Amino acid sequence: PDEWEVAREKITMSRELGQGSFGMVYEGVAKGVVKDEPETRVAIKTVNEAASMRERIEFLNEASVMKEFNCHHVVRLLGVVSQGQPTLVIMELMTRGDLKSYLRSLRPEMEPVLAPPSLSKMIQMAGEIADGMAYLNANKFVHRDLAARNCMVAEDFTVKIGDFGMTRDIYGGKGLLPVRWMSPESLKDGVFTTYSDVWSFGVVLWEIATLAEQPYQGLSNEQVLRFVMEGGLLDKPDNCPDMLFELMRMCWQYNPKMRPSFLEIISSIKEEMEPGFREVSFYYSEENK
Ligand SMILES: COc1cc2c(nc1OC)c(-c1cc3c(Cl)ccnc3[nH]1)cn2C
Repeated sequence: PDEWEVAREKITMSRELGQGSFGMVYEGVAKGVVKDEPETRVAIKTVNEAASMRERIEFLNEASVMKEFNCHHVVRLLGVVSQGQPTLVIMELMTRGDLKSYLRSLRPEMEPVLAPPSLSKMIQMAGEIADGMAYLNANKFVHRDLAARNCMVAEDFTVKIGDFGMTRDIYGGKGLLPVRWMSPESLKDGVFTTYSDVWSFGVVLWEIATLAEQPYQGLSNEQVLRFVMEGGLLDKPDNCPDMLFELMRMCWQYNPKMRPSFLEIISSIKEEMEPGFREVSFYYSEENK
């Protein structure tokens, strides 16, 4: 505890956003949580009164992890409020919701105001996710669960990595395993490396290219388990840019050592990102330069 903690009176909840894992996430304003900013619009993660514990510790610790992180492409944590009423945490507001939800919305099936992404807007999207992964791995971190559902999208369309439920250190489990996003080795030996995160990135890229469709439709997790351990692979989406699919296949090399690194992935596309990347991105930063 200590330090990150901030006054409960400095956080006022405006309206509700949506039910979250632990509790209904809200949107509000925080007093003095950002330099040069009197007030800041934020997202309030709360927990239900139900789990008076045996989880409230789990909650605050997932946020404790975020403390270590500080990147443009990784949702920023702007304070926690442990000791007190509803144990909550406040962080950088991502008005547009998770990438999976945002992508689902672009599909015509649910008629609009935004057209599907463009091969360009997809690279920018891939590259942003990758920068954040590149940074996470750089600080000796593994996500273990990288998927569209755990990426947030900001009003200005910036995509960042905003969920660290399974994110542990390179060094029970109430809930299903992200079978469909898991590498072969992860599925086989319970192994998790930066390399597996990459394998998952690939799946994320597939999600983008199919607008967050279900990976391996028809197959059950078990079947996926098998299928993938035998070298199985998802097909090339309909109308997928040759470029994008190539990047997928690269992330799915069976051999964990043959797959590219996040830094490597960024470099293969840096020439196609949007100008402003060169500044804000961790990649071109001096903390890796
Ligand atoms: C109704 O469903 C939802 C709609 C949402 C959000 N969440 C929902 O469900 C949880 C968020 C959102 C969640 C969140 C978090 Cl956890 C941390 C930081 N920023 C965040 N923004 C924005 N919209 C529009």
